[PDB]
Amino acid sequence: SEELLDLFNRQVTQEFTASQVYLSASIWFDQNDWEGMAAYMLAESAEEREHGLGFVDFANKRNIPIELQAVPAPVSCAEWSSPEDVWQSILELEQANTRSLLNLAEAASTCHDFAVMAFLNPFHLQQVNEEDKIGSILAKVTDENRTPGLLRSLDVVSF
Amino acid sequence: SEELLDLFNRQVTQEFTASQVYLSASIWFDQNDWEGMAAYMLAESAEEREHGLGFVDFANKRNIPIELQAVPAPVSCAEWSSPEDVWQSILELEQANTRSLLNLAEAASTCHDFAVMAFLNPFHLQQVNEEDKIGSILAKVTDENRTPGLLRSLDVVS
Amino acid sequence: EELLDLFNRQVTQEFTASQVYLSASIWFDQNDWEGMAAYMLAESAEEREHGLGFVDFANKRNIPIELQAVPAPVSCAEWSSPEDVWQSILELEQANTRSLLNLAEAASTCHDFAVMAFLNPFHLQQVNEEDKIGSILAKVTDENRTPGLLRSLDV
Amino acid sequence: SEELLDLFNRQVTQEFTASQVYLSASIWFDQNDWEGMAAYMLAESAEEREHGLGFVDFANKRNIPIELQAVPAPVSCAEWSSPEDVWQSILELEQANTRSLLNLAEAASTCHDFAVMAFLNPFHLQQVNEEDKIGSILAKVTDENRTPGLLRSLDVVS
Amino acid sequence: SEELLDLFNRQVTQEFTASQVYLSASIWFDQNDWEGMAAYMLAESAEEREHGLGFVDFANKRNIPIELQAVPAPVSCAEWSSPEDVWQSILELEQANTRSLLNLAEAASTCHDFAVMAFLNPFHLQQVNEEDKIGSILAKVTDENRTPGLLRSLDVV
Amino acid sequence: SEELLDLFNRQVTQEFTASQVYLSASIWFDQNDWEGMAAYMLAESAEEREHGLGFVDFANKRNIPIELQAVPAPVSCAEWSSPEDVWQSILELEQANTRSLLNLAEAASTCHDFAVMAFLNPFHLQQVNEEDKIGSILAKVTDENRTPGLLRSLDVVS
Ligand SMILES: [Zn+2]
Ligand SMILES: [Zn+2]
Ligand SMILES: [Zn+2]
Ligand SMILES: [Zn+2]
Ligand SMILES: [Zn+2]
Ligand SMILES: [Zn+2]
Ligand SMILES: [Zn+2]
Ligand SMILES: [Zn+2]
Ligand SMILES: [Zn+2]
Ligand SMILES: [Zn+2]
Ligand SMILES: [Zn+2]
Ligand SMILES: [Zn+2]
Ligand SMILES: [Zn+2]
Ligand SMILES: [Zn+2]
Ligand SMILES: [Zn+2]
Ligand SMILES: [Zn+2]
Ligand SMILES: [Zn+2]
Ligand SMILES: [Zn+2]
Ligand SMILES: [Zn+2]
Ligand SMILES: [Zn+2]
Ligand SMILES: [Zn+2]
Repeated sequence: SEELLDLFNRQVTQEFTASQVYLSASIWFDQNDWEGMAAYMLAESAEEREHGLGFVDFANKRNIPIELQAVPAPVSCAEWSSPEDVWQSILELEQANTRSLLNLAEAASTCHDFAVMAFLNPFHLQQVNEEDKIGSILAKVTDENRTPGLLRSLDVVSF
Repeated sequence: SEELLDLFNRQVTQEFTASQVYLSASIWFDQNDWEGMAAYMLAESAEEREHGLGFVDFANKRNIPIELQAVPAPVSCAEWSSPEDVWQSILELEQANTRSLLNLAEAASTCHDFAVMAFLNPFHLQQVNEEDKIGSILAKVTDENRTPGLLRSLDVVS
Repeated sequence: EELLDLFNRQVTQEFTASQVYLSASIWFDQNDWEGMAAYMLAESAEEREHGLGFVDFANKRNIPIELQAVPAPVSCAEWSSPEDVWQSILELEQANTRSLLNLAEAASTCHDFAVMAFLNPFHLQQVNEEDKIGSILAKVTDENRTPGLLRSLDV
Repeated sequence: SEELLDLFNRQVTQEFTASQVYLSASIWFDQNDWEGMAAYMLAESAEEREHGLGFVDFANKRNIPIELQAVPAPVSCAEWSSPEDVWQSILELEQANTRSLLNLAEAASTCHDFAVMAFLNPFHLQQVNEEDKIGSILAKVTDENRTPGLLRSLDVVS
Repeated sequence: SEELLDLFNRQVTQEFTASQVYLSASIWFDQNDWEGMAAYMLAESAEEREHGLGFVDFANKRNIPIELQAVPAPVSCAEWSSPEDVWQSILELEQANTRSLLNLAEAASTCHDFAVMAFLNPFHLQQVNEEDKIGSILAKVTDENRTPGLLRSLDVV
Repeated sequence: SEELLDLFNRQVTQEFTASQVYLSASIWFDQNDWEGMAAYMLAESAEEREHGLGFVDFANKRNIPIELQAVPAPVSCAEWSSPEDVWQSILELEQANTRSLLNLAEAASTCHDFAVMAFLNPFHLQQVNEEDKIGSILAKVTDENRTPGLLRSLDVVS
């Protein structure tokens, strides 16, 4: 059925888009001397690409034809002015990855596609851990940034 | 030297664009049961991604501002009907990557940007190896494909 | 020949920079920034190795070297905080980058491909050092906004 | 003496001429994307040069004056249009290296030069092994080349 | 251009010519019982051949057509009489090959051939180290040969 | 007090001055193809700089203000024309540095500065060893330089 095929392709695009947006965050961090937060975003960019590639591989195995779409330019970088803005956009990015996965799971449930649902399970649990972790980092950032220089003092350690 | 900063940015785009094209080739091979050619392309896709990241890292160190551009949808895949069409497209892709590196070096030379020229030196030599390698694979593919089934034999001898 | 002049001058620049890093190490130590002082001391040794590297290449290439005086560092009398020191160190490295580029430009006019090849790893090294220094100065300047917080990070 | 000193010098030229012909073959193979055959010819070029050096070293010990001659430009490479042509020329090169050693041994025998004859023994036996190996490769080449693409699938293997 | 391709092809001939001239030096040293110097020249003959093979390999990768030329017979050897004569010819051989590399780089530079320039960099630096090493052996040889027999000491390396 | 703190400050200049003059000797030897003597001088150059840095470190610890002075250009190198000239200058350099440490210890002695005197003890014993070592190399050099070529054939050994 075509909607499942459509949503499956859209997931690939969403993971590669997340990959670029994480890469954009690394660059912002780096240009602004937050080497540790830049390292973390770089590692996450590589991880989102791996998610994308796992969907491509599953799709190839299951005969779901994939046609790669444009990966848009990240644009939030234009307006980030502190680490708190960057981490807030990364949280929103991950909340969007979770919504597209839940959409995909909903369509497969409708279609009684037990294999796609089994395939998605570890991704549902990984988004739980990912949102939890970003939420935690954002809480620390917005707390420590209430004292000048304190946040920097902790890029240096943690990350 | 706005020209240099522009060519440096576009170089990131070209490496990430090549990564996507290699990924599209890996998908087309996979869908047509060329698993060995698919893993080869998938490896090259990750490697093009690493090149781009290496440009980004250098640009960050040298205060060359990077803004990531869209990576366009690959479109050669619509038209491939055999492994030879894919490998031909990958050859032309690398020849465009080579051209683009050489343009960027020309711009660096003109600016006397010696750091940029030194940074590019190993990429120039890498392109020489990459085109040679593809050229040789395309020669073998084009020869073996003259007998039905024989090319299939050598996907597996990989 | 401007190329020989400049090559012999690069030796002096490296040893000059070695002494400026040693001066920074002294100011840090005297003001109880041991971490920062350790760091400048290791960079002082490193500049000296760059100078020895130019002397060795020149000897091999028959570029006559005559050692000049190594000028006294002048910036230390003015430094009042770690920000002043790291700022002067950034300028010192910028000056050295400029001087390696002018050397490479003379070598390029003369078609001296060997000297150009010899300089390549130095050009790339300067890019990494200016980046590292810029990044440390950024942290210093941010952390110094809260009394005593910078100390937390030397240590 | 005379005849023996001249032939011993000529043998040095012959080994190094052979080294260069093998190198010409490696280049032709490489330019036409036969990497495995190319590697084999490169490995043989180095080994011919070693034979050459072995003669020089023996001559030096036995006070035979060596004057190094021009090593001629390889010319068969102008004519090669497939792998079979290259292997054929290599087989004929080795049959002439064999002739040259046998002629040397002949002059040594006449002069009753037992040390020279002892020195050449392993080379005569090595020529037997070389002509046999090349004959056998040329047989396989000319058999595989009867199906388009098949030869290529076996540069890749062997 | 014609020129850059002619020069690359010739550079192979240059490295193989240097290989034979080092072989000719080893032979002269061996015939004159300078075993240590003979072994040095023999190892340098192999290395020049490796340089030539390095150019051939690059040329194949880069589609620069190579046709091997004759490697001329070594000439200096007929007139060497003492180790100083040999070392001086070897220095001159190395100086010539440095000029031949700089001329190739210049041709590559005119054509904006960045790949050939990059490929050449380690060879330019290698020449600097070779000329230096030979110049220094030659200074020692011409100093020790002032006392009869003493230079036999350099040889027992 | 003033005189002691000044002499301590200027001991740093004397060590760094000695470092540069060793470096200059290493350059003269290298330029004249005495690589063995050049390596020896280079290593002593690094050692004189470590002695300087030992003074700086102790001064930092004992709150003796250090103001780094110009390190003078070495000038003996303009008149050196044989290895014996270089080694004789190096000997005078070390005798000068010994006198310079003894004066420092004498000022510390008048000041009852037991810490400085303890700090200096191993430097005094090091100067003894260095003078003896250089005296000994100089005697060998002067003796061997009586026969042309002979000194050369001992840079090579050592
Ligand atoms: Zn960075
Ligand atoms: Zn993650
Ligand atoms: Zn994901
Ligand atoms: Zn994610
Ligand atoms: Zn598959
Ligand atoms: Zn690759
Ligand atoms: Zn690339
Ligand atoms: Zn590529
Ligand atoms: Zn201290
Ligand atoms: Zn430096
Ligand atoms: Zn530096
Ligand atoms: Zn090849
Ligand atoms: Zn063989
Ligand atoms: Zn042979
Ligand atoms: Zn043979
Ligand atoms: Zn011998
Ligand atoms: Zn060479
Ligand atoms: Zn050479
Ligand atoms: Zn030297
Ligand atoms: Zn000392
Ligand atoms: Zn001393």
